[PDB]
Amino acid sequence: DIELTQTTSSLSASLGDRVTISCRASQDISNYLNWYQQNPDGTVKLLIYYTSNLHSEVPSRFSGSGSGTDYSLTISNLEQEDIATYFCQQDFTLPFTFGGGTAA
Amino acid sequence: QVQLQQSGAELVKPGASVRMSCKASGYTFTNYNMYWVKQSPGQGLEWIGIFYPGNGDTSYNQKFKDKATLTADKSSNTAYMQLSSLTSEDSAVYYCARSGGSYRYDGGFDYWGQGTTVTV
Amino acid sequence: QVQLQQSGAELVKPGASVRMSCKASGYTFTNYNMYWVKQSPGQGLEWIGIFYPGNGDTSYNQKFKDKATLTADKSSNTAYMQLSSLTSEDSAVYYCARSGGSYRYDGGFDYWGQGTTVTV
Amino acid sequence: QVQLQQSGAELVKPGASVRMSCKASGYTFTNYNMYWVKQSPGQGLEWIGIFYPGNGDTSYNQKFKDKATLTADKSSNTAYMQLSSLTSEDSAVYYCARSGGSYRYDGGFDYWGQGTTVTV
Amino acid sequence: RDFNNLTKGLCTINSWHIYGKDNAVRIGEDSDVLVTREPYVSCDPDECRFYALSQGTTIRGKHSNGTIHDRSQYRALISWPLSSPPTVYNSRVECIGWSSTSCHDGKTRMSICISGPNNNASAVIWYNRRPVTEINTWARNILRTQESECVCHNGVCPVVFTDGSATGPAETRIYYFKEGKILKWEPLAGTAKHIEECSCYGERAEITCTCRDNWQGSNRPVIRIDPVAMTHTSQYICSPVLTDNPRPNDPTVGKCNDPYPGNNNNGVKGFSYLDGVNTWLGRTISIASRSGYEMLKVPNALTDDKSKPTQGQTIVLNTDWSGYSGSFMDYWAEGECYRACFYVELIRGRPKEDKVWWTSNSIVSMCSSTEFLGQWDWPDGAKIEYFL
Amino acid sequence: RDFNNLTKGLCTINSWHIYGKDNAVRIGEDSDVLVTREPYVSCDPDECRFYALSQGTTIRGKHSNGTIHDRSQYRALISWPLSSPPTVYNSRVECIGWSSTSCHDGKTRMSICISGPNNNASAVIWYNRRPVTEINTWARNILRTQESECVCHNGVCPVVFTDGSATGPAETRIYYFKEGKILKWEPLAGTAKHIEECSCYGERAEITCTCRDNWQGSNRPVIRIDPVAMTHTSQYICSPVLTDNPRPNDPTVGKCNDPYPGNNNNGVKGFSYLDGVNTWLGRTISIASRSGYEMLKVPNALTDDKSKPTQGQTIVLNTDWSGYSGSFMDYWAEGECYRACFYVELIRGRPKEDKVWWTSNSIVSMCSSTEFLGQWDWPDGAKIEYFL
Amino acid sequence: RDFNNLTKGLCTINSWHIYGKDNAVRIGEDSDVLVTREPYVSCDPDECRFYALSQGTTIRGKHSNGTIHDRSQYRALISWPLSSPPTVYNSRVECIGWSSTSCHDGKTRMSICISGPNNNASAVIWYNRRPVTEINTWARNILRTQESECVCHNGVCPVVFTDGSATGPAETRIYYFKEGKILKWEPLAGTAKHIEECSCYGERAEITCTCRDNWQGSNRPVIRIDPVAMTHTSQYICSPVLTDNPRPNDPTVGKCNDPYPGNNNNGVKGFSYLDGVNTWLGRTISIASRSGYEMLKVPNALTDDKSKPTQGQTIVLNTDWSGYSGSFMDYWAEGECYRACFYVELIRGRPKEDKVWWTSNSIVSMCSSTEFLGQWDWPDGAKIEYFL
Ligand SMILES: *[C@@H]1O[C@H](CO)[C@@H](O[C@@H]2O[C@H](CO)[C@@H](O[C@@H]3O[C@H](CO)[C@@H](O)[C@H](O[C@H]4O[C@H](CO)[C@@H](O)[C@H](O)[C@@H]4O[C@H]4O[C@H](CO)[C@@H](O)[C@H](O)[C@@H]4O[C@H]4O[C@H](CO)[C@@H](O)[C@H](O)[C@@H]4O)[C@@H]3O)[C@H](O)[C@H]2NC(C)=O)[C@H](O)[C@H]1NC(C)=O
Ligand SMILES: *[C@@H]1O[C@H](CO)[C@@H](O[C@@H]2O[C@H](CO)[C@@H](O[C@@H]3O[C@H](CO)[C@@H](O)[C@H](O[C@H]4O[C@H](CO)[C@@H](O)[C@H](O)[C@@H]4O[C@H]4O[C@H](CO)[C@@H](O)[C@H](O)[C@@H]4O[C@H]4O[C@H](CO)[C@@H](O)[C@H](O)[C@@H]4O)[C@@H]3O)[C@H](O)[C@H]2NC(C)=O)[C@H](O)[C@H]1NC(C)=O
Ligand SMILES: *[C@@H]1O[C@H](CO)[C@@H](O[C@@H]2O[C@H](CO)[C@@H](O[C@@H]3O[C@H](CO)[C@@H](O)[C@H](O[C@H]4O[C@H](CO)[C@@H](O)[C@H](O)[C@@H]4O[C@H]4O[C@H](CO)[C@@H](O)[C@H](O)[C@@H]4O[C@H]4O[C@H](CO)[C@@H](O)[C@H](O)[C@@H]4O)[C@@H]3O)[C@H](O)[C@H]2NC(C)=O)[C@H](O)[C@H]1NC(C)=O
Ligand SMILES: *[C@@H]1O[C@H](CO)[C@@H](O)[C@H](O)[C@H]1NC(C)=O
Ligand SMILES: *[C@@H]1O[C@H](CO)[C@@H](O)[C@H](O)[C@H]1NC(C)=O
Ligand SMILES: *[C@@H]1O[C@H](CO)[C@@H](O)[C@H](O)[C@H]1NC(C)=O
Ligand SMILES: *[C@H]1O[C@H](CO)[C@@H](O)[C@H](O)[C@H]1NC(C)=O
Ligand SMILES: *[C@H]1O[C@H](CO)[C@@H](O)[C@H](O)[C@H]1NC(C)=O
Ligand SMILES: *[C@H]1O[C@H](CO)[C@@H](O)[C@H](O)[C@H]1NC(C)=O
Ligand SMILES: [Ca+2]
Ligand SMILES: [Ca+2]
Ligand SMILES: [Ca+2]
Repeated sequence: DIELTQTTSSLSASLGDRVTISCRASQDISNYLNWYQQNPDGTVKLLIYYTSNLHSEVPSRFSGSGSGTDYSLTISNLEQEDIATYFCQQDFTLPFTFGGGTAA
Repeated sequence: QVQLQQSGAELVKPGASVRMSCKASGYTFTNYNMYWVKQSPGQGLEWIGIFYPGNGDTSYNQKFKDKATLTADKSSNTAYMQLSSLTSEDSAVYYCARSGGSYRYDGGFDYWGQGTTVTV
Repeated sequence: QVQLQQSGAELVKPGASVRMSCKASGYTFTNYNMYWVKQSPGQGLEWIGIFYPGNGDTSYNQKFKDKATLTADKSSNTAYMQLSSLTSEDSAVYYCARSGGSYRYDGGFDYWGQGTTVTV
Repeated sequence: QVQLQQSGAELVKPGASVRMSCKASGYTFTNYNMYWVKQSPGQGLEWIGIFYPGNGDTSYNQKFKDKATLTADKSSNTAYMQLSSLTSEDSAVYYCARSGGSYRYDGGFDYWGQGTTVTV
Repeated sequence: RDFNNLTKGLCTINSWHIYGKDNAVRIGEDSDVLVTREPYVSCDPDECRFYALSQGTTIRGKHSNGTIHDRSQYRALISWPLSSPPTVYNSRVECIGWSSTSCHDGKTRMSICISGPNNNASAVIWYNRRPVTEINTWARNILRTQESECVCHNGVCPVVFTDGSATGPAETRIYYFKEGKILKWEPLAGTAKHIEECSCYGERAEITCTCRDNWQGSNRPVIRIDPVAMTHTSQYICSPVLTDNPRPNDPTVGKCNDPYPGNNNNGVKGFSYLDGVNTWLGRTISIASRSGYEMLKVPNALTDDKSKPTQGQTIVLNTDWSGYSGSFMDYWAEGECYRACFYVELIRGRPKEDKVWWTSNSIVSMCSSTEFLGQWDWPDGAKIEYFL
Repeated sequence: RDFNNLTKGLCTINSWHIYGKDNAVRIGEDSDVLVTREPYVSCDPDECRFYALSQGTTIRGKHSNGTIHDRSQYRALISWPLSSPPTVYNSRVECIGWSSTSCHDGKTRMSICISGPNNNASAVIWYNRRPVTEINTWARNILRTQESECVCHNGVCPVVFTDGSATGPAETRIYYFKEGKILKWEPLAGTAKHIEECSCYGERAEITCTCRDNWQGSNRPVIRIDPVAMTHTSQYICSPVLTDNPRPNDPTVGKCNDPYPGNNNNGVKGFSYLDGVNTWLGRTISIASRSGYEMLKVPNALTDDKSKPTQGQTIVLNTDWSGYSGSFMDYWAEGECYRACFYVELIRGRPKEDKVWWTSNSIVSMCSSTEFLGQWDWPDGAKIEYFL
Repeated sequence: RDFNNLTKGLCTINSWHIYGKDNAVRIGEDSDVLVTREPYVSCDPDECRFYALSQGTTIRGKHSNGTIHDRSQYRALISWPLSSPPTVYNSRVECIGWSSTSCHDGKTRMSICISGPNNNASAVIWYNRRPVTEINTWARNILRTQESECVCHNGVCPVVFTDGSATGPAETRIYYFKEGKILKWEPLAGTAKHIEECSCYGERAEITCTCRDNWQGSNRPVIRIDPVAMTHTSQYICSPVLTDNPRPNDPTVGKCNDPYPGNNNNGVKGFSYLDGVNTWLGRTISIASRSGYEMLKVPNALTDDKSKPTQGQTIVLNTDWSGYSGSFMDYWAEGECYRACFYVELIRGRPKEDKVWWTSNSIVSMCSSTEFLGQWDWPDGAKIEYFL
């Protein structure tokens, strides 16, 4: 019911850049937002869980912030490994809903 | 480490019923919510449901209620998924994830499987 | 519309036992009293008994008590009749009728069957 | 008089399980504590346990708890002993004795058997 | 005796000790126990007992199949000795119905049983084991009552009924009875949009009810009834620590006068003791189904939209099925303050355990200690495989 | 206490609410319930209970086979807590017999049990759980009594017995007892040709009995006994709305002092509250067998030979087996008028359900509301296939 | 009534007559008896009853498997009519736990139930069927109490608890309660190194307790509590006639203030009446397991380190399983001295009879005669093969 609108379908940036992907939910999801990185070879990894919390082994150059309904994924220093699609997802209430994702 | 060994691809006609596997390892299978997602080219990542090994509790995204049926084998530490009355619209890469907060419903899906493509 | 498909004629010797059918259609078999009449050339129309699908209730004209035995198949929507220890005196055209007042005992026999001649 | 007919010698490999016999005679098998000793060249006479025919009560020297298992056949008036997962260290002459004080735990072992050598 | 007056306040709630446990389903494997649900605990001046809706069947009886069905002509409000199972041989049938409530008023006891078609329900009120007053359905849609005991002050026992959509706006009414007769009734007021299954307790001349807003609210509505002036009002528990089930994950600031958004048209009956710093909320561990059961102390939980647990106590583990929970106190016990208590319905069978056709429950009831006692989990304890 | 006096009149009868239901046959599938029949409801100053003739057997017991038989040395009048099943463990045997009646008189309770060969029957009268008086068969042919409770005014409990042909003219006698002893007895008088199984109630110093004319009448005979002068009289209910079973289809004008022609030598025990416009008759829905059960309000039904229903209430649907029905009131309840009540015997097994060798029953008892309450059907609720 | 005072002394003990026997396991083969253990006998001013820890299961029920386990959330202290089996239908649950004690104080009754994790146990005290006081574990290791009744003088009921290693030095405390509230508590004193499972009786204003030194002593420790000054002390029974089980063979001179060496970290609950020449000790016939049961009269057994039997009486033969044994007296019976009494727990099933998965018991309770009565053995009487 809570739609996650992952703005900006695709992204373009040079290596070394700071990038910010936005995920605005339909309802105040209360910081219960997540970020997943799906590598070109299908593999998905949990980047940031609960708005700003970093997951195990996650590259420190991955910042996570936001509040209410608007959240943001920020990759400080872009690297080739960072060329993937990014999905946001909320766990404020069942059913878990994912965002459209964004390929950068 | 934790690992999620899913099954191999499936090719099949309508009306049928494929049944996936997700083999746990690197953790106590019994202490975590096993979720099941459906990444569909066109419908993105959709959540189907949860199955909890500890007590067999389950819940399905209402949407996939009649199609999916979650079960598990505590013996082999493996979660299963079974889609019924297949159609081309159920063709996609089915993933299995683990709960960030074990038995709780939060903390993101900390570990996923490599998917299991069904083709109708 | 309502219809009562009875069985075909029967030819047989004494002491035997024929068993008729009356297939319901065009109404809820369960909501009506199925009566069974015996039109005998010489004894006119005599009433044998009632069988009610809803709860299997039955009653027989005392006269035909020992001869007739009413039963039914709610599944196939069919009432049956079984006469025992046949004799030439039980030769006649057996009809099946429906109640005018459904479960009640009034309203006449609104629908009948074409009969089922037994010959001994 | 009283007599204790034990079984014959046993030769066997490790991991196995031999099962001795001690046949009572000259007294009421049911009224006495049947003890079982292990005279080992090097460990002297060690007591394994007691089995009482009257009610099947048993007790084992803690040491032999997992190795020995006492049972009996009141029918044939015979006590049995069964050592499990044999080893060379269980090679010895196994004796069976009767209680000096019948059902009580005192009075010495008034009657013994000629032993039953196990060789691993 | 003489009409009882809620004259004392609540005791300091420091922990909870066991009070009673029927172990009904385990003993039900080999005994003539009755299929029941919607239980509750309730006292007399001389004894507290167990209350629940029987199904006109034993667990191990062929009619236990289907017992997942809430209403039938086969249910009866029945009571039995505390901590014993609802046996066929030892239960007192209070009245006939599929919804009920009951309370002793100091002199005698009032029991209410609703029963009938969904669109023609009736509320027959008994007083001192005799039927006294009848209340027909007002909104012609499942007239239901508390599924818990009521509370009386000076012969006045207010009871809260609801009639109408569970899924939406219904007609909720506080009735005020005395010796079996209505004194007055009034429309649910305050800021509670929907109200069902009220858990009520009394303290210092005033009854409070943590109910279940089934429609939209995932924080519970609260009705404070003044038994003497005969007026009530309603609001929601301000705490961000949500207690309905299903419910959203705990947010950081709650909502005090509006349903807490997240999950709709569903919930479960729960209670709570709102006593300022002396406040404890009860909830299922999971946000998804009726499993687990905890008691959290969330000071000023009612008024404080930012109140969080300060202490806790686990009742049923997340791995074990729990369910409806309520409040009751022995208003006739020796002491300087009322010792709050509660029970937890522990359901077995359908729908979580479909390898059996019955649904039934066990009861585990706890009471407050001023001492900080050590915790333990109290599960139903039945191996469902023994029933196949 | 003190001898009770029927001092109040009947309450306005607007609808009927449930009072009690034992659900005995369902619970009987997996519990030690007793085979019974000819039940009835009856109160004490302190409690109302269930009454019926047990068969010295459990339903699920091998002796339940044959229980379609009315009389044996194995029957006992037994009573049990209201709405509980007649369990082996909880029934009080009142006396021994195959026909009975019982009533509390305000101080204690009188129970009568008849038993013995058909042509040598005896009526032993108990008073305060002690046998007091004996009445031997007068016409040497099945001495039977009410199969319902009696009614006492100032210690006087009139009871109506019958001895002789069911199929024809018998010797019916009204006995007038006091503390277990006969005060007088007198031959059935009035215009009732045959009388059996009297359903009696009291109101304003006078007892009325709707009985069962088994011989020819398909409208019931009525005996109004004056407990103080000790005289009675008899007549038939004038209404064209026939109530026996089997019975002819409803005619347009009834007969007041003669049996209503149509069906002979058969019927069933039923009751009725004849209170002018406050009149309700009870009957089986079918004219053919004992199935279904309705309560129709036929104003001046007794006196008016053209009275028809004005209102109704369905008790048991036509699809469900019903049976013997009677009256009783809690003559000791708080109030300004007597709240009429009744029960309905719901028989299962032989003869309608021959896939089982037992015949037994369940009870469902209803009581008047002044409110117009919504109806529901109350069936026995047992799946006879569970017993095969 | 009025607080009871132990004002009389012990009667001359010449023999023992039977008092009560439940025969629970035999009747348990075909009836809904409950799995129990740690029983005991205890009186009210109006009746004595049976007490034991139930297991939330019937013997013949699938949950009886595992019942060799001492503690679970499934145990309850339950009581039932004297000499009847602990049936599901007739037992009163006193409280919830896996360790308990209880005693009437002349006015009402105090029951204590301990329950919970081994390292977070609680002692909830009930008084007149209401929970009153809570005592949390002090040494965080299996808080256990008497497994026998207590004894009260003038409203004062001293109770002895233990918390800590069974295998070694624990924290034993004598609590002194009054109307459910602690008056004071004090550390076990005297020369008893370990104390568990106290069998206590009162006579002439003083309570004595033969307990079980589990650690090293094969002669029992003894605590004499003075209910009025509220002080106690402890010592061992001097007799060479050892009474624990397991125990060494009888030596020729005992030890009065030190555990009697021979067998360690094991024993069983037993009692004794130390009354000078009026002294009788109870023991299992075997030194090896809990089988058999005798009562030996060993004059000045307590003080005399060379006291030997002078007379005896066999209770259970060596061939039959016995077990925990305790004391109790009907302190409200008509007479000039207290008639000492006892019971013997007779266990069946695991561990001696492993052909069944349950462990349970039967009770046989005896009382003193001044007459020299003829003896008989009282076994449980169940053929364990009937249960396979
Ligand atoms: C002997 O007994 C004593 C006495 O019982 C034991 O000590 C007690 O130990 C208890 C547990 O260790 C302790 O309770 C806890 O107290 C803290 C506050 O001090 C409280 O926060 C704890 O509660 C949170 O954590 C538990 C799990 O431990 C949760 O189940 C609980 O609901 C609370 O968490 C959820 O809600 C919070 C509030 O909104 C959230 O912020 C939090 O993250 C969490 O959220 C998730 O879970 C929810 C469902 O579980 C879900 O709805 C939500 O959306 C999230 O998914 C807990 O109550 C007692 O303080 C302590 N008692 C005393 C007197 O000291 C002692 O251990 C025993 N001794 C031994 C030796 O074993
Ligand atoms: C919520 O609850 C309320 C309160 O209960 C419900 O309202 C009630 O609705 C009842 C049924 O709709 C209604 O009862 C009826 O009242 C009328 C008079 O106003 C009465 O005539 C009706 O009785 C006749 O019809 C029924 C079937 O409906 C028969 O079973 C009954 O015996 C009566 O019929 C027979 O006898 C007559 C008299 O001699 C004959 O003339 C008639 O034709 C019929 O004869 C045949 O049947 C007999 C056997 O069935 C047989 O012996 C005879 O020979 C013929 O074969 C019925 O009593 C209540 O008036 C009404 N109550 C109130 C307070 O308004 C409401 O519906 C519920 N609400 C919802 C929303 O469902
Ligand atoms: C009708 O009824 C009457 C009344 O009941 C019957 O008369 C009674 O008969 C009883 C038995 O014949 C008798 O009891 C005995 O009394 C003597 C003392 O006078 C007492 O010593 C006896 O007790 C010893 O012997 C029994 C076996 O008989 C033992 O079980 C018991 O424990 C005592 O023995 C053990 O302890 C002693 C003390 O330390 C040791 O020195 C002794 O050797 C023995 O030791 C071993 O056994 C222990 C375990 O069993 C073990 O721990 C230890 O290490 C050793 O292994 C016995 O109590 C009553 O005196 C008598 N009553 C009366 C009023 O006269 C009468 O027979 C019945 N009538 C008929 C006609 O049958
Ligand atoms: C319960 O009843 C349903 C039909 O109402 C049937 O499908 C199911 O098998 C029944 N359960 C058993 C054990 O017979
Ligand atoms: C009942 O008894 C009759 C004979 O009295 C026998 O024919 C019938 O089979 C019996 N019923 C059963 C279940 O045995
Ligand atoms: C008792 O349970 C154990 C497992 O807890 C199992 O091995 C044993 O066979 C059970 N007993 C029976 C009769 O099933
Ligand atoms: C308390 O409530 C009112 C206050 O005046 C009084 O009349 C009633 O009897 C009181 N009852 C008790 C038991 O205190
Ligand atoms: C009513 O009946 C008579 C009338 O005088 C009287 O003697 C009797 O005691 C009365 N009893 C009661 C309870 O009114
Ligand atoms: C005995 O104990 C004290 C002694 O003065 C006394 O107050 C108490 O009431 C007495 N009770 C009885 C029943 O003797
Ligand atoms: Ca909700
Ligand atoms: Ca007739
Ligand atoms: Ca010891």
